[PDB]
Amino acid sequence: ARRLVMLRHGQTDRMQGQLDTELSELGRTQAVAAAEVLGKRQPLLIVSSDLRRAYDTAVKLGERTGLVVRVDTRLRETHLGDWQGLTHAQIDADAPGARLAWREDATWAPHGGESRVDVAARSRPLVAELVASEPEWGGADEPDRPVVLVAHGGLIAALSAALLKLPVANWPALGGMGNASWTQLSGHWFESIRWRLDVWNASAQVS
Amino acid sequence: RARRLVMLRHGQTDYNVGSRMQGQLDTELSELGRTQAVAAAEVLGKRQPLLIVSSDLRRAYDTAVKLGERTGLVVRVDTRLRETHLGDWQGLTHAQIDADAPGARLAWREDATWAPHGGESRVDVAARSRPLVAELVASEPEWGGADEPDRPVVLVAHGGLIAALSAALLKLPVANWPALGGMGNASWTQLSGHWAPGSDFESIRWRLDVWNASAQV
Repeated sequence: ARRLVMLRHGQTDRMQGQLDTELSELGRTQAVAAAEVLGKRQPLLIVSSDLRRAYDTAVKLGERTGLVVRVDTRLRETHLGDWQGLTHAQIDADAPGARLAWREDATWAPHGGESRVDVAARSRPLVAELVASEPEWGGADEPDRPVVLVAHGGLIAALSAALLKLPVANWPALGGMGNASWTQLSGHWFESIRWRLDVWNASAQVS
Repeated sequence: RARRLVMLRHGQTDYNVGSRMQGQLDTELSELGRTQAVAAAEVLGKRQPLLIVSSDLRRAYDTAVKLGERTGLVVRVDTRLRETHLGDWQGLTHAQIDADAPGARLAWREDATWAPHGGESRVDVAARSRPLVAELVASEPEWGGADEPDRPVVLVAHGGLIAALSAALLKLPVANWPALGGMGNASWTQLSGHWAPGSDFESIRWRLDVWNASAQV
């Protein structure tokens, strides 16, 4: 069994998407806490979104583990198109039912943005590459050491649902990840690997 | 228009039952399992539960009692929260089962309609426990109500039950129920049910908020 951990950063300084928002100082200390916790699981590898709220969180885990943090733009949050930088009120004022529809339809995207299906399509190949290129992952010697992806709430829900092979209609069953939270899937005996959900949205600040 | 439903799995059980599949066998908590119950009571108690309903099997009930003691609530017991009955596999180890019925145990995990002889499938477990949730929706107007909408109902039960009931409420097709993994010792899960006022039980849209987080925090 290959363990795959996905970590969502803490507090930041209104739709963000791929805008490059910063962690607050609280968010920075939450990254430290998350590093202390996830560091005890001894990660095999760390891959991070290039967006600083994710990357700055990953760097603390890298410092705790002595691992490099590989960066990969395929882990970027959903691009939210015209919504980016807008408040809920502003979006609701142009389309009263849009945010609701979005939440309930994994194929729906804001104008100029990505749907959950798009985000899964672009991120899923990263996981396949890792299965192919990291024989230690779930290998005989240290089978429990997890690959850690440091990313975003939208990405994590989309990619998890895709790996679990849920039908598209059921992808909205996965709620939103909180601040400094983690999720874990395990892949059991790429295409023939069967993934199951071990943990969804547990706090990473505490163990 | 959101109701929170928390499901709690107990901690470690008695040393003397070893690795046998438990199912509806009435096994007891270990000493550690008892201190884990107290830790979980502290954590879940801060959520201000509205109601606590528990399986009658001692490992769940004794855990629920600690939460009731800490919150000032009395624990309701519902036999529909019992773990899957494992039929002829109850009391047996993995090695015994695999020796007798090679390939069965692993295939069982991947088929929520399959049941060991004399036992229940995950579908059976969901079918018997889903009505409890519907009865609670119907009889507890405070649940998701105006005064304190976020106070959760807490079901204290078992891993197989929590996976089956959760999958059923989320309306996953049975072919996809094996996507939910196992619950650990002293762990919790939360679903949120979202609905339009005046709508029936089936129209409630459930979302998975948390799966298998530590309840000792």
